[PDB]
Amino acid sequence: LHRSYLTPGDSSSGWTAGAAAYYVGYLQPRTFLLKYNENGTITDAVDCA
Amino acid sequence: FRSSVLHSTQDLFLPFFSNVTWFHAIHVSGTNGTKRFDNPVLPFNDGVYF
Amino acid sequence: NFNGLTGTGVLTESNKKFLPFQQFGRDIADTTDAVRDPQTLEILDITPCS
Repeated sequence: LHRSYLTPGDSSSGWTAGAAAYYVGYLQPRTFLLKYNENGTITDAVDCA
Repeated sequence: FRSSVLHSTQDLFLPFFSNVTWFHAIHVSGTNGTKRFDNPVLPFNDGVYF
Repeated sequence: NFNGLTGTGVLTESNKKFLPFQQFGRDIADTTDAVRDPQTLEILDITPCS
């Protein structure tokens, strides 16, 4: 979070554009048809639900 | 390893086109002056796409 | 019997550039084909024992 220094005048309202945003989703028991490539990498998936 | 095959697996994956909780967290200099951010505790049901 | 992949077969040289993290190597009909050398990084595809 960096208390460090706040430099009043430029960040008076906290922030305007945005520093970062972390996403937290939740995994669910799902059936995934995985398509493997000739190199062994997954290119696309399909969820039945 | 699997070379150009189709495989079906039953595990815990993130469903497509769902609702993910973007949580913006950073120093927030308040109008009064007290600095805060977005900070609670997020539960870990059985997995997290962080 | 490599790292526990017990089986009989002819171990030949393979063009199976495995993604850098796998080891078992199976098929669609779930047959345990290519296996990576536990010691070195060589991949020998197995075949039926004639």
